Amino acid sequence: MLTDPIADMLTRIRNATRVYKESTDVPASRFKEEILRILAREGFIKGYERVDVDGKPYLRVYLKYGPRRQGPDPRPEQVIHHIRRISKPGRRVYVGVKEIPRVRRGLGIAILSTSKGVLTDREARKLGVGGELICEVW
Amino acid sequence: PTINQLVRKGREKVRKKSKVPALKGAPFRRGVCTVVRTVTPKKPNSALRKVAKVRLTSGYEVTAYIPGEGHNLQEHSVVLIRGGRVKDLPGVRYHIVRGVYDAAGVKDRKKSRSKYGTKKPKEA
RNA sequence: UGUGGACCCGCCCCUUGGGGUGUGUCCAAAGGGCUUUGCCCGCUUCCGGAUGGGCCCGCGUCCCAUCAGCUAGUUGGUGGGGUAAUGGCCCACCAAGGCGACGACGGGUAGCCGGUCUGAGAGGAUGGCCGGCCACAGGGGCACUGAGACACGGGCCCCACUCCUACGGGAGGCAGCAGUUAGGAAUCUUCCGCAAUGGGCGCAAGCCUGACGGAGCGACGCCGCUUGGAGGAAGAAGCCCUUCGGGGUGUAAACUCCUGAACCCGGGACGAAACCCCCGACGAGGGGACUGACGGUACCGGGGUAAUAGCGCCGGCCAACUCCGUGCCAGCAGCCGCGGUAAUACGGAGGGCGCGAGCGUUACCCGGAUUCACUGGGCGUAAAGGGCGUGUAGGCGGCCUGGGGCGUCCCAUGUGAAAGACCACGGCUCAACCGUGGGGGAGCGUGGGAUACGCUCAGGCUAGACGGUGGGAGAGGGUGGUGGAAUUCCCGGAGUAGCGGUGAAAUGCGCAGAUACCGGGAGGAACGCCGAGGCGAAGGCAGCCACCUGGUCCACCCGUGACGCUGAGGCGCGAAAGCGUGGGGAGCAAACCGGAUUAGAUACCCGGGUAGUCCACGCCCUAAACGAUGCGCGCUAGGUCUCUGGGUCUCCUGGGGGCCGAAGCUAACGCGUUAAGCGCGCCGCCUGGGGAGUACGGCCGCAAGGCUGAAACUCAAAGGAAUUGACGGGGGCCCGCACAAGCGGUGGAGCAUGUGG
RNA sequence: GUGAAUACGUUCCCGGGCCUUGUACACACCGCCCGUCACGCCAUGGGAGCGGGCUCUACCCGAAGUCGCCGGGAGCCUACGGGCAGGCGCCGAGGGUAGGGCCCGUGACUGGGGCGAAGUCGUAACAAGGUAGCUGUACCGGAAGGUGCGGCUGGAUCACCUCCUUUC
RNA sequence: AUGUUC
Ligand SMILES: [Mg+2]
Ligand SMILES: [Mg+2]
Ligand SMILES: [Mg+2]
Ligand SMILES: [Mg+2]
Ligand SMILES: [Mg+2]
Ligand SMILES: [Mg+2]
Ligand SMILES: [Mg+2]
Ligand SMILES: [Mg+2]
Ligand SMILES: [Mg+2]
Ligand SMILES: [Mg+2]
Ligand SMILES: [Mg+2]
Ligand SMILES: [Mg+2]
Ligand SMILES: [Mg+2]
Ligand SMILES: [Mg+2]
Ligand SMILES: [Mg+2]
Ligand SMILES: [Mg+2]
Ligand SMILES: [Mg+2]
Ligand SMILES: [Mg+2]
Ligand SMILES: [Mg+2]
Ligand SMILES: [Mg+2]
Ligand SMILES: [Mg+2]
Ligand SMILES: [Mg+2]
Ligand SMILES: [Mg+2]
Ligand SMILES: [Mg+2]
Ligand SMILES: [Mg+2]
Ligand SMILES: [Mg+2]
Ligand SMILES: [Mg+2]
Ligand SMILES: [Mg+2]
Repeated sequence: MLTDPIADMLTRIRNATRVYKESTDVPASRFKEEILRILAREGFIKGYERVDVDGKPYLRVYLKYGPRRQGPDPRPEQVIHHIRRISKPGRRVYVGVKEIPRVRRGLGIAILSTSKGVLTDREARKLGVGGELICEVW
Repeated sequence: PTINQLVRKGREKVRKKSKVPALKGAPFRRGVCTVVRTVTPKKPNSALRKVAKVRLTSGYEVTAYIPGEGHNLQEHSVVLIRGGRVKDLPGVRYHIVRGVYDAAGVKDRKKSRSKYGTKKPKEA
């Protein structure tokens, strides 16, 4: 019945990106969208749109890749090189503002749920708030 | 393990084994030679190796290597035991400290003199 | 006397026994000194302060579950007792509770913390010194006195031990400072002084203070300093190597200058200004006097001598190599391993490297060890998936809206003592050490705030899950029956000389007529073809028929509305063998008897043969119980064969079973929409090999045995996968006088000759 | 000089080549290796028992001390309602006796275990290891082991099957 | 058919 729908969403992204899919579908939640809002805003995904497979709400996510490459193996570089759930139903992870992580030394982003919404590490730090470490991306 | 398993049973902290009941965890131990005798090493090596069975203050009788070319240990010689085994004599977990109690130094020794309990020779 | 206070009761307020108030009762006291109608010290009661405490509560606080049940003042109540005070603290009475897998109880270990050591951190280890808390004072109980003690140098008793004794009795408690003795690898002066700071008593003078301040001893530790500095040869001697020219020690020395640790001379501290005395008032404020253990020390000035250096290592890790001696000896050794006559690994020399008043060793802790893995590991074959279901606790929980604000985050604030750590500036000539100031710091309390996520309550949805209707395939299970083939045996017939059996034989069966053939019958076991796939959670399930019965798939999209996943324990199922009571017994067949084979043959081959194999009931509970792969869910190319549903059916769509493969994973082999990929949940399990699935204990079992499951000791590996070989009483293909086909010899005889002896 | 025989064939013997296969060999099958038995050393389990430590249960005796009742036909004080002595009792350190639990030590002897350069017997395993192996179980045998039943492939040379796959 | 060892 899906233990962790967020994890499942991140995993749908990683699985799709590793086979260079144009887009992928994920059963919809408001929370899922708010995560995607950010992925988009930070440029890991082209963006998303609500849709309706067989009478039911999904979020179709539009994946983004690098240029095709030279040499044996011309597969594009990933924009999303790495996307990893931190907090999870079996071990929830919470961090206040002063111990938010710096992910891949600035070139990455962490994402968290806060009392002011879903923010990145930079948003949160500048807002002065902590929250649940949903996941990290780079 | 899942984190819940780790909560429930946790991880077993290592725990580890003395090579050396010089009881107490003393660094040394007084004993008396019970028997002084020679023994033969384990397969690869061949020698007439010098060991003393030693009855200890620590309550334990154990064997102990007598390092150095030549020695002066006999049946009631008092001895300082040291710890350190010998990859070659099975069940010899200890050395005798030359230069102490009844263990003489090693005569003519000139190089590694402070092991082997040998006084700095006179350069007359 | 009663300012006041205590107590019962009533009243008001307050809200656990807090504050007030009324009447009743009940409760105080101590004097001493002076320069004396005034001062100083004391005495009594009450109120408030400050300081120090007691008791209580939340949370945190090691190892064993081979410790799983614990508990009688035990849990609670009522009324007492007790105390400063709550309280089963203690006691009567009543009730029957209380605690425990969120680990009670028990056993083992341990004082706890600030800190400390290690570590990148998270962690790990530790808790000596200094600070804080606790406990103890020869062992055990006990109270007294008191503001306080159940009292370290107070008391009682018991016990242990010692001492004096005139034998009547007495005395004692260093875990205070020193010291002795014993134990030990090992740890100091029976030091100086109260000058300082602090403490007790006193109006004060002052007394006391092994607290303390100092000195001493110990390289035990850290910091600092010295053993010279500058010059000085293409380079003495000695000693080592040598290719007999040299090369090395080495600018090292000798030698010239220079400086001047120690020494000796002179001077000489800070730390000490108070208390006290006088003016003032015995206040503030001003003035005076005493006082130094350390110490004739630190330090300053003046003279002034070239003045201790050692320890470890030089095979690799690891920085640093030659000669001799030695010859698996002597010896080295942390691991790999060195040593067998040219050893950079033994011992010595020279030479070198590394540290240096030290250098090594042993012990122990952290590191390295992502080798208990939170950070940060794993289980197909390396150690590791539980034999499989069912399911309890527990863990985890789809989509939407609202309320709450416990988690969570934010802000403020309190707390987080000092010392230590960290930053800055300062004091000792530096540093160590020390001062002063500064920033931190999780935790936790309080107030305020946020609501994304987690939780919770409320409502909602239908994608998960269950259900209805309709269809289906199936060795899924159970009970009853009954069908043919075959084997055996019995009764017959017919027929006659062997059958059987092996590599070959024999045992055995057979003239009391076997074998082969036919008829009659019995009885047991298993179901040929179909037949490869199918069913089941696993084990496992195969003739046909009937009854009973479980799982499962599909379709309609009809009902419920998250009802879900997993699952420590528990319950049930669990091949074969095996066990118990019965039955049954054809074939087979452990053991066993015979025959062979063999060096032996307690085996393999042959002839027999008992349990057993079969059935009922009851046990046992294991396994290569295997896919050596836990369950559930989602996600990530396809191709092809196949089982079984559905389909405006040349293909689509679901559920299973196979093979090949995308991406990806994997040590590799391999796996790959039936994952070993990508992820979330939950369970189980691993932590080198042997010892050992052993011992001990405990549980289960009628027994066999099962489950749970160590350590000593031992080894430096055990091991997975793949690679190159080599090998095979493995395969294919192929060769040579290899065999085979031939012809002639050797082995016998004499002798020649080489050899063993 | 004189001067033959014979070769079907490659199954077998000795040696060898190429591919393949299994391997626990690699000093490479003149390899490895298993168990009894024999010897030595080490550490252990069991063992008639013996000896401690701790602990629990019941019963008996019970010091000090607080506390409670009495203090009378009873002494001493008095501040005579009282106090003190004195007496009884509870609890009680400990001690005694009996039986359990746990832990330690030790024990004639004894089971197996590990280690011991070249012990005896056979040859179980590794190559179809010469009877594929392994496995739970059961019986038997100096010893490995054998044999029964069932399982596993971590075996099978074949074969022919079906699948995959590559045809061209 | 069997057929050990170094
Ligand atoms: Mg040496
Ligand atoms: Mg009360
Ligand atoms: Mg009191
Ligand atoms: Mg202790
Ligand atoms: Mg580390
Ligand atoms: Mg004492
Ligand atoms: Mg004393
Ligand atoms: Mg001594
Ligand atoms: Mg670690
Ligand atoms: Mg590992
Ligand atoms: Mg294995
Ligand atoms: Mg394994
Ligand atoms: Mg399984
Ligand atoms: Mg539940
Ligand atoms: Mg609801
Ligand atoms: Mg519906
Ligand atoms: Mg069974
Ligand atoms: Mg059976
Ligand atoms: Mg039976
Ligand atoms: Mg039997
Ligand atoms: Mg037979
Ligand atoms: Mg297993
Ligand atoms: Mg595949
Ligand atoms: Mg047992
Ligand atoms: Mg021939
Ligand atoms: Mg002849
Ligand atoms: Mg071959
Ligand atoms: Mg047999």
